[PDB]
Amino acid sequence: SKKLNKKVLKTVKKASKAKNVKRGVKEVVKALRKGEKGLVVIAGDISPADVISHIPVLCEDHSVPYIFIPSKQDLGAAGATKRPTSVVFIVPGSNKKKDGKNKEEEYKESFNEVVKEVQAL
Repeated sequence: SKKLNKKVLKTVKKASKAKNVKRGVKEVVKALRKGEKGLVVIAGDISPADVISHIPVLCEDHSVPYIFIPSKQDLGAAGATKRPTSVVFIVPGSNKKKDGKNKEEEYKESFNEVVKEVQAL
């Protein structure tokens, strides 16, 4: 499992600089509302009744790909090292990068893997 958080934090961290991640309650509701979602990164260290209640609700409602990562360094380095949070929503979307020679390849792959795994489990 330890490796999971690694590969995960790495994927999101890479996309974070590629403008593919969206943190903040606002970005969350918007990602699930506009349909522009990807991976719900939750801070294992910070998770109030809000996330603990929305987790089973949003999951049992639509079953969105939500993952947890107990590591402030990760959640922060992914969302914003300067302004870290506990609720983040990744959005691996690329039009040209999809078929272009970019990190999107390994990124999307590794991401879809970790994400899919979290959903199934």
